[PDB]
Amino acid sequence: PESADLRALAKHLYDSYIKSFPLTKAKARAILTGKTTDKSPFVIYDMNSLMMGEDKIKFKKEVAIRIFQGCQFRSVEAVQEITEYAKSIPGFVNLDLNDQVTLLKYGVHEIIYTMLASLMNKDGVLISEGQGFMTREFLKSLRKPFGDFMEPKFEFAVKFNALELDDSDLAIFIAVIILSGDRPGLLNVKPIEDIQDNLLQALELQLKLNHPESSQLFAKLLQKMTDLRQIVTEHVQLLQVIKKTETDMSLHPLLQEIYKDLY
Amino acid sequence: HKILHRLLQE
Ligand SMILES: *c1ccc([N+](=O)[O-])cc1C(=O)Nc1ccccc1OCc1ccccc1
Repeated sequence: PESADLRALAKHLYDSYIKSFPLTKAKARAILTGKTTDKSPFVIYDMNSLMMGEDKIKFKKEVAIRIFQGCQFRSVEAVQEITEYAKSIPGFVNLDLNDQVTLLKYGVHEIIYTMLASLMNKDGVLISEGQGFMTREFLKSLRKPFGDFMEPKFEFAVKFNALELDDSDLAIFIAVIILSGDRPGLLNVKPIEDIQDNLLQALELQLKLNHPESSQLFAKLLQKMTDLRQIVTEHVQLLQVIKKTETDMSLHPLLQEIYKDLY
Repeated sequence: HKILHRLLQE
């Protein structure tokens, strides 16, 4: 039936996700549980470890400032990656380019949180494409306002990872977030919602098939989607604060584009 | 929104 078309949309989206995003949830878990004949990552738990492990850090000033800069570098690349994936969602590019922009602008932080969760466990986060592991206790222990920047993302991820979604689920879930017809300032809501409807059905079918064990994973996952909005509001604000209070720190242009007229 | 515009046009 239509199931066939929905299945095919899921597989298109999975493949596009695989191309768009460098580190899959699958690999990240493998790393995180040592289930790989590949040396574990360089654990960064204090200032010493960070010094010893700054050679390993991906980045191309005090510690807290430097960590946030490294965290900011990777954020920009995530937006480049989410943007590429968005382009591949059937009929996203056919939308009005002003809406394409609106969707992404509100979408990315919700998806960044989603992505981070793939890279997190209760105690820390994978960094530098799984080559480093920065601890939660360490990030928490940073001076304010920086110490409380990642902790909300950790808090969401322990809850979100309980759902044990895989990459194939995540691909569709991400698409659903991007194509939200209820974003402030959309010019033409109707074709957005038409795609989202296809996507949501694709998602429901994926979740039923991939997890017959778990019923109302779909309902549970939709409830997370609504939390994540208000969780992203806190993050937006804390950044606007950090922009003003920390004069030494330059914030990346692309990032700034996304904080303009956000809440 | 130039960067975003540009990322979208590539
Ligand atoms: C970190 C700092 C600032 C911002 N920001 O200004 O929006 C974002 C991030 C961030 O979201 N980082 C991030 C997002 C998605 C995937 C990976 C990410 O980096 C995690 C990280 C890297 C290096 C040090 C600490 C955390």
